[PDB]
Amino acid sequence: ALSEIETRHSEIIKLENSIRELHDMFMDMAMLVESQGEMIDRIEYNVEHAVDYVERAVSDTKKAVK
Amino acid sequence: MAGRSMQAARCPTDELSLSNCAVVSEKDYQSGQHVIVRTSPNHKYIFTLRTHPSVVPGSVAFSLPQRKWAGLSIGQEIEVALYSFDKAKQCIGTMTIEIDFLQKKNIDSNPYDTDKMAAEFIQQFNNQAFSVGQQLVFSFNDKLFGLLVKDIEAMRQKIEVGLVVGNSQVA
Amino acid sequence: AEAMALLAEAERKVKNSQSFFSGLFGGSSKIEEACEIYARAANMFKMAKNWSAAGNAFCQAAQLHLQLQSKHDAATCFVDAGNAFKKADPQEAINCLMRAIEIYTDMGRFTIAAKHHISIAEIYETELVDVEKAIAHYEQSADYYKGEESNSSANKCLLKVAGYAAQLEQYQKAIDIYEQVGTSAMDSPLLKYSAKDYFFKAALCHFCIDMLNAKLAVQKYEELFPAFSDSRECKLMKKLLEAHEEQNVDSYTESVKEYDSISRLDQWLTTMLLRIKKTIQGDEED
Amino acid sequence: AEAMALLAEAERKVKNSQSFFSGLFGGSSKIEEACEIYARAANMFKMAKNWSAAGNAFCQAAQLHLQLQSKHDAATCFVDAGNAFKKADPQEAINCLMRAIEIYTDMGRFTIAAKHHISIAEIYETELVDVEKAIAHYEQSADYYKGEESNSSANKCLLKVAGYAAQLEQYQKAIDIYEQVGTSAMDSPLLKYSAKDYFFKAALCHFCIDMLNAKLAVQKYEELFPAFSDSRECKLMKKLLEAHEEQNVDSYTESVKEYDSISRLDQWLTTMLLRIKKTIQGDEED
Amino acid sequence: AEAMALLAEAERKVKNSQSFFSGLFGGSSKIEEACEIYARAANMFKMAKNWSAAGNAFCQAAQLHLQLQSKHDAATCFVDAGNAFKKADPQEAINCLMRAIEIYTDMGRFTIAAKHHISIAEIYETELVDVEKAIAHYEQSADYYKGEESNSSANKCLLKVAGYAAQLEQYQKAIDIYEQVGTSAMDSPLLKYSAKDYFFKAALCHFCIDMLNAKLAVQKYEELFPAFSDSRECKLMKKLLEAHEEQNVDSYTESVKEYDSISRLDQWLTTMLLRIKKTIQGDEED
Amino acid sequence: NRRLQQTQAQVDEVVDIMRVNVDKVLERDQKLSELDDRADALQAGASQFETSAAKLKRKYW
Amino acid sequence: RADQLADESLESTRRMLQLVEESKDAGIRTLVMLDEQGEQLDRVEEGMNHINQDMKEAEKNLKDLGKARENEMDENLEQVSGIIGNLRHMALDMGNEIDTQNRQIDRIMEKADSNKTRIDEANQRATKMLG
Repeated sequence: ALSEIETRHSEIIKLENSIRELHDMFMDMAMLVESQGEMIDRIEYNVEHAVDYVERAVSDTKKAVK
Repeated sequence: MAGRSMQAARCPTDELSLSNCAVVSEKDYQSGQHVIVRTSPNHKYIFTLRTHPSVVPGSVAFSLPQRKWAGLSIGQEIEVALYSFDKAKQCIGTMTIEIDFLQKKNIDSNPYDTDKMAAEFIQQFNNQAFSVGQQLVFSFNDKLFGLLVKDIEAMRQKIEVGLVVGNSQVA
Repeated sequence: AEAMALLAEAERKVKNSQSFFSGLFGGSSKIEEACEIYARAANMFKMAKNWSAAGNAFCQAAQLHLQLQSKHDAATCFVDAGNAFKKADPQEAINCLMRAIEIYTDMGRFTIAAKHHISIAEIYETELVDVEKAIAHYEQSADYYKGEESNSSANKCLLKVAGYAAQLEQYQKAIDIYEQVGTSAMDSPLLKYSAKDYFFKAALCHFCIDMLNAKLAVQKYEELFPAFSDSRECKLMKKLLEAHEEQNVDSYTESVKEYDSISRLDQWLTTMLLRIKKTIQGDEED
Repeated sequence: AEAMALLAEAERKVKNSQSFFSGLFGGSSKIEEACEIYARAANMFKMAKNWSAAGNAFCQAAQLHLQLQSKHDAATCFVDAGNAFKKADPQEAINCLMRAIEIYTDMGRFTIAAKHHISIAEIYETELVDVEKAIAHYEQSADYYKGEESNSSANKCLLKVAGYAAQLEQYQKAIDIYEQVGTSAMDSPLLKYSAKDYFFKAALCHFCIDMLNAKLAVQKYEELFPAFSDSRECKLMKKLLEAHEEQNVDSYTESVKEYDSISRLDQWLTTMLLRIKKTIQGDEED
Repeated sequence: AEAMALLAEAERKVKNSQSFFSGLFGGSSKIEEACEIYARAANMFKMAKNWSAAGNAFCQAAQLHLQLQSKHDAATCFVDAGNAFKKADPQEAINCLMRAIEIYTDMGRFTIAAKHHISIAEIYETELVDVEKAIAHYEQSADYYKGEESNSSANKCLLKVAGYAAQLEQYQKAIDIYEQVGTSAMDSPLLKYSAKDYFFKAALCHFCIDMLNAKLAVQKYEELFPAFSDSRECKLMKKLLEAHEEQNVDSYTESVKEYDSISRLDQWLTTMLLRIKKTIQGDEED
Repeated sequence: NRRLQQTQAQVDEVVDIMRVNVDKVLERDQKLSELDDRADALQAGASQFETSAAKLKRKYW
Repeated sequence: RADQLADESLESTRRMLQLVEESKDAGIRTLVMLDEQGEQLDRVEEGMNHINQDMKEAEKNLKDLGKARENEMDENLEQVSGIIGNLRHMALDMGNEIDTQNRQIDRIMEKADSNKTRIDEANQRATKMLG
């Protein structure tokens, strides 16, 4: 009927549009989350290890009073 | 009178489902008394009681139709209270009802004499309470229908709820 | 070097000193030394994938660690033991974890107690197949999460509880959970999308009701057809509610077939839909 | 196990010892023990689901900790107390948090002070309905966040401020906040897409102006006909500005009906939209 | 607790003791006492939002901490000073941070050194507008990240380097940086995703070459038509390369108008695209 | 047909979901960024305690 | 143009899949980590708690020692729809993992600080009794 076929296209593109950008976000996302993933790999390291430094201190102090 | 908390349940058998009566326990009420189900301070419904062993003490069982009219729920808590009718000005003398095939599976065009319908309706739903806009099922010649009260008159004073007696004229 | 040697030395020292050997201070330094030994052994056992030996060894070190007087570190050791046994050959995976929570809980550490509590209920189902004992945990744990205002985790657990509650015939007890987790989900515009599935589950779970327990729950559900997310929720439901109120085990069984197109049905839905499918058949010619 | 026994011993130990008990030193070591007692009690009071008892118990351990000089861990205890009363039945949920912040703040701990500060304004609004104080907190807190350069966080709070500022008739003061949060969110391409809603809210908020402002702000906004997201911002606004300048309460309430399809209206929008819809009629029948 | 008073007493104790004051032992703690004082001062300075003074206060406690032998907690103070001045109204934000990195660097803490290094290059640009030094920092910083295995962050900085390098005429050096960051991105099939835009930027950057550096860069790009991410990188480029090789400042200016639909053109792209739009006319009129 | 003009919002709604997803994650970055400067700096002081506690061991033990 | 749009946009619907599918891939890496990290922080939190304990003892010791084209175009939408549901799945897992950890960061930051003080005080009393 033309009118519906043209109006159709109009709504389809307006749809196509909004889509492409939402995809743009994930791209930046995978780049952010990963950039943060490396910022935590060192944390886990500095943490469970700090437990060793403190554990060695609390131990020496105890054997320094008994 | 005062009232008592109850619990909505399901209709025991089909027999009690073709009488349009709130099935209860013999250890609570007796077949013949009338009550008023309270679900909200703005919604009051009146039903007819009919004891049955299957029923558990402290609960009233309703049929699918009724439960699709009063808007109850098997599990919720309702407040049932004894209600007494004034047969002096509440007895139904002329009640109009809207009838239509309940099941769309059994739809025919055969003729159904109303005079015979009003004779069997009063012989099965006698001494019971009906309200304007109430829904229920009618069993006539092994054929199920969907009734719907439209207007109720006394033996003229239009009443919202009445008590179908023996000499009740239905249209 | 070898664990078999360490276990031996550890044993010959894990003995409460008495008499002269005890002296003025028997000290818990011995029991602790043995704990370190067994830990060192259990680890190399975890190397040769002996697991069984690793786990039981950790149980040893942890058990002694209790005789040491340090419930905390011990508890986490029990966790290590659970981690071994879990992905191992023998069992005890359930024991160690219970022995861990009994410590975290009494110690006043619910935050972590729930962390392992969910792991527990997660194993007692996918393994022991003890739903009745799994749900109890998913629930108590959710109570802890809800106690730590951790709404998120709490809901993660509640979903499990109700999810498996409907499988154990507990339909009403399921819908109640869905109603609660549903109300405490709208206050957060970051759950709006998920709030659908909740209403779908709750409207599906039927405690043999014949009324509009669902026909009312579908109304409470604010929807507008051209929303879609919602189409994957009540649409079908409405069509199911009509097929049940008319004892038609053909309109319902067809609707499940069509809906299984736009949105696949998971094992949960399959099992329940079949139960509802039977509630129709046994009801027609009855 | 027995909280009712622990509380008792708790007070029986929290007291500056004397006579032979004091000897030469006495205080810290004792009072701390009591703090641990009350914490142990409050915990089981939490599992017991008493809450009230748990909360007041934490208040006890908390207050006591101060008598030992340890504002830090103390304040964190007050946090536990607040969490208790919060998910409890009595009040005090607000007091505990005030006692927490008075400590974190003066201690130079603004990073955490803001953390509980927002929690505070959140309770003071969702419960106490004390918006006038809530805004004061959401704001000061945002200032702290903005100090740590924690942009996003500060914006979260600002959004709260403005959002609840338009509800309290403060329309102009709201648009200003949207302007600030809008100018400090453009340099980052991770907030571009979002800067829209800000302009939409700011353009909606009307201090009963009788001209541009909104027609000027919609202009300040950068949009392109091929824009996707922008369709969910000014595109609607323009049509609304025209339905307002022409006092046509038929074109406004219509366009909002259409927009309620492509982008559903949240509670906020609805409230303000209806307010504008009334201002139109209030200019027609005048 | 007067601020300027604390600033006075702090000075009263920050000095090598002598006479009867020195007594038997020195005062390695006196200097520390003073540090704590100035900290107490900067506290209330940050209270009244007088930041400036707070910052200048932290500079004092920090400088003093060095005169005590404690580079660690000292440098952290320099950070507090930087955060203060930064959020404050005066400058100094640059000095404190430089004085912070020299410490995190000499000590052995490059992770954090780079963490403040990027903040630095970011301020030396958005504020002081000193790109010639900002790039130097963005780069050295990316080097440190690239040595902490921290790949991503390294690239985060590299993008800044090349990004602002092409906006300074350093077009070639830019494409080279994009090549490096492009090669060190394919090793991770989890980055395959962003490795496009790099090719787009690199192909856009032109050092006024007469050959097909771009037609070659777009060729090196592995793309498949059905691909989606890719259609947002080279596809446009090819068309732009043809519009340039045909001195047609219309097809290029219209293709950039079309692509602006499917993919919004950020600031960067815009500026550069215009530079190419002028190279076309300039070649037409050369 | 209508599905096209309809489904259009089926994503515009998600475009908002991610809008928050992108922000949520970024909000954690700063919370972990500061925690990275206070946690690592924390153990840094622990190093001073490890050295101090080690020496108190070679004198009183 | 009419056909160059009913098909080109149709290719966009087909592409609309990989667009919302590549998003899942990007979401997986995120979730997979958010989960991996979630467990990590659990052992990480233990550090703030482990130190919280020892320090209390360490402090005490230092104190004791110190003194049909449209038919398909309609189907593709259904495809996007089926995937939109997925976007909700990740959106929730990502959400519930974010909120659960943010509050975790709070506890971490708290204890971490609380212990930092004990270290400083102890470091000021120990450094003097050096050597």
